[PDB]
Formats: sequence, structure tokens, C-alpha cells
Amino acid sequence: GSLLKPARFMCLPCGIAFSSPSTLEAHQAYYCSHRI
Ligand SMILES: [Zn+2]
Repeated sequence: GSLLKPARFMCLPCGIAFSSPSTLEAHQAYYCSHRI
């Protein structure tokens, strides 16, 4: 962990704690704001 290795499944800036790594990518994909 530490760096170059994700180990946290919770979007503090959104206030929604997930329970899966791939799920996080799903949130950051089209759930977290409008990222282009
Ligand atoms: Zn978010």
C-alpha cells in the first residue's frame, strides 16, 4: 500500500463508503462528479 497501490474503498468527498475496489472505479467512472 502506501503509494502506487490503492487500499481504500470510500469516497470521503461524496460521503459514500463502498465495499469493493472495482466498484470504486465504477463510482469514479461516472458517479463521482462529471469527469471527462
Ligand atoms: Zn465520489
